[PDB]
Amino acid sequence: GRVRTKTVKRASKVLIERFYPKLTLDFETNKRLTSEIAVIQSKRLRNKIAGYTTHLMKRIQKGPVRGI
Amino acid sequence: GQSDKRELEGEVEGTEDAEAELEAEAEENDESLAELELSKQE
Amino acid sequence: AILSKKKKLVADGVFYAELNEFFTRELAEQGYAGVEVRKTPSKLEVIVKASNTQGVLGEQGRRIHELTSLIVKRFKLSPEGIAIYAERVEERGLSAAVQAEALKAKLLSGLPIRRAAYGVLRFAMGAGAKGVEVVISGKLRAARAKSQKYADGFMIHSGQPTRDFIDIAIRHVLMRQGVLGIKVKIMKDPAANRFGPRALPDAVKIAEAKDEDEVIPAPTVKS
Amino acid sequence: MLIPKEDRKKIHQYLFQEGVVVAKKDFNQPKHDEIDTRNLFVIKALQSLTSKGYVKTQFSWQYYYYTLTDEGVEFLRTELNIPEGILPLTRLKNAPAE
Amino acid sequence: HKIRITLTSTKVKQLENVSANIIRNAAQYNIVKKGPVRMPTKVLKITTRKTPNGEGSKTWDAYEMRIHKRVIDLQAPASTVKRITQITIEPGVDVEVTI
RNA sequence: GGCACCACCAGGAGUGGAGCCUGCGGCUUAAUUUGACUCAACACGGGGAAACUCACCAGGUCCAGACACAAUAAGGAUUGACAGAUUGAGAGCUCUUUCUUGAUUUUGUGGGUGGUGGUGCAUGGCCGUUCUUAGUUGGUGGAGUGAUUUGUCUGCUUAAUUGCGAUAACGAACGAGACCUUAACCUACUAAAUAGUGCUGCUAGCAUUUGCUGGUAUAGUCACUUCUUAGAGGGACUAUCGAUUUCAAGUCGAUGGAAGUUUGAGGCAAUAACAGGUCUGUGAUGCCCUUAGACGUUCUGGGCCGCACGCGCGCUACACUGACGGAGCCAGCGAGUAUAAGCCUUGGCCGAGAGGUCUGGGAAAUCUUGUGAAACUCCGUCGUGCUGGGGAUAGAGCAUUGUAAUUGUUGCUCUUCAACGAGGAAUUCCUAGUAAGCGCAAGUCAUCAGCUUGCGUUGAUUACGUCCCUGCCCUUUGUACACACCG
Ligand SMILES: [Mg+2]
Ligand SMILES: [Mg+2]
Ligand SMILES: [Mg+2]
Ligand SMILES: [Mg+2]
Ligand SMILES: [Mg+2]
Ligand SMILES: [Mg+2]
Ligand SMILES: [Mg+2]
Ligand SMILES: [Mg+2]
Ligand SMILES: [Mg+2]
Ligand SMILES: [Mg+2]
Ligand SMILES: [Mg+2]
Ligand SMILES: [Mg+2]
Ligand SMILES: [Mg+2]
Ligand SMILES: [Mg+2]
Ligand SMILES: [Mg+2]
Ligand SMILES: [Mg+2]
Ligand SMILES: [Mg+2]
Ligand SMILES: [Mg+2]
Ligand SMILES: [Mg+2]
Ligand SMILES: [Mg+2]
Ligand SMILES: [Mg+2]
Ligand SMILES: [Mg+2]
Ligand SMILES: [Mg+2]
Ligand SMILES: [Mg+2]
Ligand SMILES: [Mg+2]
Ligand SMILES: [Mg+2]
Ligand SMILES: [Mg+2]
Ligand SMILES: [Mg+2]
Ligand SMILES: [Mg+2]
Ligand SMILES: [Mg+2]
Ligand SMILES: [Mg+2]
Ligand SMILES: [Mg+2]
Ligand SMILES: [Mg+2]
Ligand SMILES: [Mg+2]
Ligand SMILES: [Mg+2]
Ligand SMILES: [Mg+2]
Ligand SMILES: [Mg+2]
Repeated sequence: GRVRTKTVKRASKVLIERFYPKLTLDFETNKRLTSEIAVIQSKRLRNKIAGYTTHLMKRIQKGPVRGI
Repeated sequence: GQSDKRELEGEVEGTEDAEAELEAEAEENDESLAELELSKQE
Repeated sequence: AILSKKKKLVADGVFYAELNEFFTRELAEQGYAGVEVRKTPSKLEVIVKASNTQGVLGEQGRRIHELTSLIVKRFKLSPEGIAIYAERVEERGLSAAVQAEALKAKLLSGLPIRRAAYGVLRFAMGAGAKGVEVVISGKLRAARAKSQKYADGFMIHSGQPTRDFIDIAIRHVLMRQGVLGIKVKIMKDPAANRFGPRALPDAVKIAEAKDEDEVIPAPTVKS
Repeated sequence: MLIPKEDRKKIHQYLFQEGVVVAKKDFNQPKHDEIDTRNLFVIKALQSLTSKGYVKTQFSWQYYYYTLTDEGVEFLRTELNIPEGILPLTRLKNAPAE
Repeated sequence: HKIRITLTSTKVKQLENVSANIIRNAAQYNIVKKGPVRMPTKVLKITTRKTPNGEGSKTWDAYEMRIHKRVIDLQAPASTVKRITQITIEPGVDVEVTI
């Protein structure tokens, strides 16, 4: 399965509560953005966090999401 | 220390050894050819 | 003689393994921590790290002099080709080798485990370790053998980071009733790591919001 | 042990004058490389000295590390009949290094 | 001369620092260089049984020893090349110079 | 309730049936050393034992019994010994025999020491297993007098206590995941005479059209990094779009993509636990036993292989989707030496072979080596026949290793050519470069691989589901158990 974990779900939604205007709907742009926002030790996790933040951002434009 | 004592004591007694030893050792840190005689047989 | 690249580097490792064990049995009473083999031109610098550098370089540095001669004579080294130095352990509380022998030296003195065990739990934390866990296994005035774990602070167990932030020391303790086996697992604080990673892989440090400034409609400040 | 008197001597002017001796644990080796006698003689000769507190014995990786105690130097002073003519070599006080 | 320097070690960062530092020192000094040449790394593999005894499921350890070898050719007199070796001494990497 | 090819379904390959290899039991034995007995004992102790190994058996040596004493002792305490006898032995082991050495040493006391001797039911360490299943824990808050409990859950989802969600809980930690190694991508960087290429010198063969195949080239003092190597990075996050879902976690399809099963595979791996196995790995160990006619150690010879029998891991096969006979001819993982005690070994020459010999290269991306491997493919012979399938058992002969091959170490030649005609009840492993074949390298190794650890070549059928069997996990429940049902 492709179930994201808690270290990525809570870390992804904290990005939204603090840096929503600078965020976007593009994974490539978000992945580059998160390299200067969070200190992530590994590249795969940076892409994983940015890939879930983009999914949440894409979902907020359809209405308010819970926990952010 | 399976007794009700010595884990109570063992705990408080364990800490006075180390706490005394970091400081004691931190004090330790503050002051930061014999065959010649047989050749004389010549 | 003529030795291959594969067979020389393994031999260099074997030389390290045998030399280090020589110091562990001989310098057990002086809190021997580890040995560093620094190759250099025309000399072979070896740095031994021990809690007590008085037991080694004692009585006019006789032991270190009488100890460097035993290595030239066993490895066929030129008398000038090796130089041995004795160095103090920087953080005695964070070195599990010193802590296990010291614990062994306390258990061997008849001291109770809790005063002795909590002496390494608090000494490790007092030095600033992120976590520490001690297992003592063996027989004590009873025919049946037992083991006890003493944890403290934060300890990680799985994956590569255990290879980076944890050092381990196993010591057999020779008692009149049997053998006591001690394992002293000390996790150093990754923040203090100075060459490899300085944090755990899943530690995410999100920056703070730099916003909430006041924007005025549209001037330009020249110079 | 049956050691010839002369061969026992050579073991003593090597364990004195470089007062440490290393001997591999092989009993049938003809010559311990640095003391021209049987290798077995070196192990057993110093086993007597370590039996009466004249040498420390350490064993690691099938090798013997014999070192002469300060208490043993005075005894060889009287058996080799040497005078207090200097230090062996490991007591010459070359001093450590910093 | 044409002098070849052969570099071997178990860990690559210190070997590569020495490799880059010598080329760097071979750069401000106007010395023509060839390298570094990366030899195929050698994986020294030893596969033992886990059990000291012979009981349990037959489980095996697989130990490894990476050996990396690089050779750099420098075209300079032997006196010049040798003093670079002592400037760039690193404990892990051993150096042999052959003409 | 849930999960799982060490469970099943749909299937594949099989095993169990034969011969033989090997391990175990049994029987035998002078000894046939021993540990292990469901999974988690039985090609396992890296255990492929001629000697050694070795612990077993029949015999024979040595002290390598330190050290404090006491005795003896220079008018010599004691050690080696030619020759004959003795012995398996050119062991002065011992006996006749007198030489030699010289306080090292001989006898008693204590004390040692060494044990593949006993005890894994005294232990350390290590390892296996529950289990790599998904489980474990505290802070604050709520409940209870308390031990405790909630958090840790009806439901959905995932490989997962992993997430959505519900919520007297809130917010967290270990484990899982992250992490690390490896395999697959990079005409984008960095270079490479130990990698490769185009041009160019010089050069060969064939048709002459200026072309097609080569050799040579460590001075052509060339160019380049696609293939090759490896360091710094990039790249995938299920990306985009459709469906379903509490519109949540997610799942399934497409498109793009090197990669969309956690991208494939592994490494590490929690809290405790088992009288699980190892004192036969250790100069790791406590205690017990032995310690000079040894249970120490060593030498010679035998045994661990012994054969009415039962069982397990396997290898060959029962043929034609095949055997031979020629011909074609492609990998990947690796290893490799000196005054040794002898490494990988091309090339030439002998030899039917096995193998021998003479030279040379390589401590290695350089040489062995493109390891020109085998299945495989082509052309023939064979023609359903225990037949040219199968190659046991055995006779005779030739070489190799080794001090030593007898109870054939192994290889080669001719002859002999057995069961076996696809295997009962049962039962094992397995979902993609996977299964199955097919070989090769490394380990053991003086010699021997039907064994393991890996690697590549050819390359599928069938699910992609379930709790019917089997095992495990969770909840509820009962308990007179808590040394916890081996109660
Ligand atoms: Mg973790
Ligand atoms: Mg993990
Ligand atoms: Mg260790
Ligand atoms: Mg479940
Ligand atoms: Mg469920
Ligand atoms: Mg379900
Ligand atoms: Mg199981
Ligand atoms: Mg089954
Ligand atoms: Mg079936
Ligand atoms: Mg078969
Ligand atoms: Mg039997
Ligand atoms: Mg038997
Ligand atoms: Mg024998
Ligand atoms: Mg024995
Ligand atoms: Mg047990
Ligand atoms: Mg499993
Ligand atoms: Mg509470
Ligand atoms: Mg609970
Ligand atoms: Mg849950
Ligand atoms: Mg390239
Ligand atoms: Mg484990
Ligand atoms: Mg069992
Ligand atoms: Mg053991
Ligand atoms: Mg056997
Ligand atoms: Mg098996
Ligand atoms: Mg054929
Ligand atoms: Mg190849
Ligand atoms: Mg026939
Ligand atoms: Mg045939
Ligand atoms: Mg052969
Ligand atoms: Mg082999
Ligand atoms: Mg085997
Ligand atoms: Mg399924
Ligand atoms: Mg399903
Ligand atoms: Mg069921
Ligand atoms: Mg009832
Ligand atoms: Mg009761």
